Amino acid sequence: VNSFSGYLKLTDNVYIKNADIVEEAKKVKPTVVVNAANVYLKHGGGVAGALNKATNNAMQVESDDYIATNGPLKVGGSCVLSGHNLAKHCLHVVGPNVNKGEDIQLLKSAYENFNQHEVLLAPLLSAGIFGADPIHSLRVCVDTVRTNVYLAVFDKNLYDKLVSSFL
Ligand SMILES: O=C(O)[C@]1(F)CN(c2ncnc3[nH]c4cc(F)ccc4c23)C[C@H]1C1CC1
Repeated sequence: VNSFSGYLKLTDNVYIKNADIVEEAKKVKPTVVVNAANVYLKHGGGVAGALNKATNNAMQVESDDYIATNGPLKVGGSCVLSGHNLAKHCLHVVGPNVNKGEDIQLLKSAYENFNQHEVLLAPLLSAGIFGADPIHSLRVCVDTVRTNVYLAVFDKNLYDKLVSSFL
């Protein structure tokens, strides 16, 4: 039993809710919140900009030190950093950005990072400003992630399309 509330169950291990991931994280304080990161951990907009703003820019300060030490992530890769006031940990995962011409097949590799964590609160990778089809992203999620994932979808219209079209 866990503290996630109001989710629709899609499969044995995947759950979905129309929610603001920032508000959901502040209420649940999950062990892991997933950020929709880029390789530079520059959290300017989308999910990343919202999560960072909610940390009063502490996420960005920590991220800049991480990059200065380690260099950029790989597309499809991840790193674990602090969850600040939102979660114990933040798993920064880089899905391909279609608006940068990155290979959509890397979306599966991105979701494989979730399997290193028993339970996660997450957005749909590569959705939103990353330019992928969220229906495709949900399919890859369900077919790749084996651990327990609670997906927060900000847009109510999109949440209903995702549910209604789910096979
Ligand atoms: O970055 C994008 O465009 C997204 F679509 C946004 N979306 C979200 N998902 C769940 N909660 C969200 N709260 C927010 C608050 C904001 F001010 C802006 C975006 C969100 C948001 C996932 C993200 C996709 C991986 C690309």
